[PDB]
Amino acid sequence: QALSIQEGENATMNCSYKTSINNLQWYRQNSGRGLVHLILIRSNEREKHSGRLRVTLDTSKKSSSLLITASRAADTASYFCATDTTSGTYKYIFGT
Amino acid sequence: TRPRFLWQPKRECHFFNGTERVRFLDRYFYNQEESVRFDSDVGEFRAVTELGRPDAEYWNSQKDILEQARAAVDTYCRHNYGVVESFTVQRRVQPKVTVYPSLLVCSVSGFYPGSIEVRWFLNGQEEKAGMVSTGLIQNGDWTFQTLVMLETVPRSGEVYTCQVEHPSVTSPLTVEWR
Amino acid sequence: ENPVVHFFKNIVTP
Amino acid sequence: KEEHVIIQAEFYLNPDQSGEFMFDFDGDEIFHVDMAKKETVWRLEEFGRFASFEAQGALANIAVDKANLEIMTKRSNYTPITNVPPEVTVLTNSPVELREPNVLICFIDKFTPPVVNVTWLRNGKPVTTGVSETVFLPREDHLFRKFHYLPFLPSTEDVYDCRVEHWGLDEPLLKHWEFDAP
Amino acid sequence: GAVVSQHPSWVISKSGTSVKIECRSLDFQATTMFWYRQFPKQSLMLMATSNEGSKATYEQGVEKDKFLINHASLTLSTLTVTSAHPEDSSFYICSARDLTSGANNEQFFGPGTRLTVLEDLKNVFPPEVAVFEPSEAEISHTQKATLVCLATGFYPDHVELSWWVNGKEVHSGVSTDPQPLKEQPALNDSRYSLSSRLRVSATFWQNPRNHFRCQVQFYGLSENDEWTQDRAKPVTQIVSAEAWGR
Ligand SMILES: *[C@@]1(O)O[C@H](CO)[C@@H](O)[C@H](O)[C@H]1NC(C)=O
Repeated sequence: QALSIQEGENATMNCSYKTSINNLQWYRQNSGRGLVHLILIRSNEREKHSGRLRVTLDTSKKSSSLLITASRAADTASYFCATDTTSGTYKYIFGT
Repeated sequence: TRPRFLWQPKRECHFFNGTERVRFLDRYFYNQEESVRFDSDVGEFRAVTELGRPDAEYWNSQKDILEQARAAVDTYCRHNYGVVESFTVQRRVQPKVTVYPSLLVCSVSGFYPGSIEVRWFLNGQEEKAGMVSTGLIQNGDWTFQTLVMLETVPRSGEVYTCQVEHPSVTSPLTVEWR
Repeated sequence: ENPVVHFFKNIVTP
Repeated sequence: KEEHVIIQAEFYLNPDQSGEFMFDFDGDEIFHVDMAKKETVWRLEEFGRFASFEAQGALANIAVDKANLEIMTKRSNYTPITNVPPEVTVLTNSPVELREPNVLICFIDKFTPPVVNVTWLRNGKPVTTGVSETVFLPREDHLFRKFHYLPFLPSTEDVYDCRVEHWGLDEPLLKHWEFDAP
Repeated sequence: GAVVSQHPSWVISKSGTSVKIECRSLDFQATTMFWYRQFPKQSLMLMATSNEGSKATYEQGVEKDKFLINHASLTLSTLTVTSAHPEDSSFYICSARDLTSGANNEQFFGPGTRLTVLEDLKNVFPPEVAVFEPSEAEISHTQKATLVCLATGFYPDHVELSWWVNGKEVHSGVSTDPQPLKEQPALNDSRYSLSSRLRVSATFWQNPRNHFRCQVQFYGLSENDEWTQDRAKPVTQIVSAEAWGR
């Protein structure tokens, strides 16, 4: 139930979404935050850089997952992803 | 009467059996010639001529410019098609059929889609030879028109009938003449 | 409301 | 059954500094933006109740077309575009019948560059009001296609002419139409 | 490029007013923007979409009436909540699609805004901060000196606490408490308290000039906000506490 690491452990955040995606955005957070623009995963798979970060998009089960190869004090948070539904408007609705 | 230079880009998504097999295709044209392009099945830009090489190289160098051009077939084509099927892929407008003499002329007008079949029947039985068509003709207003002409000896008692087969109508349309 | 037709963003040439 | 093609066909043109951004569905315009009014204009009014498309993005997408255009003009050692003449032809919306509203169609096809001059003449006199046209509809071989419309009541009294002029046409091309058709 | 600015970051309006937030843009053009209303945990929620190009605006889920969006710039937008209530107190962040992204929808969220719509202005009060010199014990045992700050009695929780050592401000070594320990928490309207330590040392924590002053910025009630209470007006002032080296 905790991110035990001041160096290493695995971030395992399964962020889901409802409507079919086009673009996938990653935003983890502190309090009263603007963002955490990690990286963008668009319909495909595997793009996750800068270590504790790991973007795994799987349209099959409508869900992503951001893993951190190296926790820290700063990497503890409240994280969630936002997605734009396809053949819709440009609106983005975050998940959990 | 002064020279003109022309940049003609063309992003053409190709759908087959709906969205089951799409194919992006970014294509650029200096004046009327293709210089550099991008085939969604070739997974990366390619120059068709010299003028595009540099363009081909620099794009192939930037991850973005490739991570995008590839993501086309899903985040652009599948997308748009999803937005316009409703009113294009499914558009259907019935043919207005008319027959008047000259040589017999059967005119089909204002229909959509362009798929169509026009047959002539002479006294109950299709005449398979002696017909001159004009081919499909777009009008630029989302409706084609075509004329089929039958060459014959309009003898008394005879009844000619134009038969028009078109997705717009459930059972073929037919107008008789005389 | 109303679904929007996306346009392929133009990229700069060398 | 359902094998389709949607096209985003835009273009910039020096030294006229004009350009267009338009979508094509199996050869019919879905909509386009006018660098002139900065308003997107659907071909079939209705379509605009089913889909949205902010104009800028096109204009925006055009700027880059100029930029790139220039960049390619030089890279090409300033070679100019070879003119190709239009191939005019006159059509009628439907078969013409006296006193029955109809529509003359001037069909400007297979040309380039995308610049022309069309003029409707009802007995030598040119018509200025009520006419309409398409943008520069894209062809498969990359030339251009255009449509000019002039609604009218068919009659034998008067006749019409479409006058297309192009930088590949030595003398203005002139087409005739008179209550009748091949 | 990308940048975002929601003018009133911390705004206070009586339970019943009109607080207007201004989502602006940097050097990009925003034909369309969005307003998300988040709270403590629940994932950022989309309130409405606003887009110039006369096209009205599309309020989401059901939230329908009040809170009027006026997008006119293609640069700016504006979210004027109407009337007011102590249930509409949440975080308000806004994005703004870069009109040229085209496909690959590219949006850029703003800093945010916490609307403090208290039921009565009688609940506010700012805080005063004061420095604290290091122990002669720490400066010896570790050769390091943890100077500690703290503030006393503010509301709303609006503070940009800065550590300006020897003149200019430095942010290498600070630590500010995440959540406040409201004076009397078990009690509803308790003010808030926040502490921060500034361990720097380098044989300077106790040296010649060294002037370091703890700092606190407080977002005070709007000028056009009602104030009848006798106690001075809780304006948006900056309280500071200084300390020297020994
Ligand atoms: C049209 O462009 O054709 C001419 C040849 O380029 C041009 O000079 C003129 O602007 C237009 N013609 C007319 C009659 O307006």
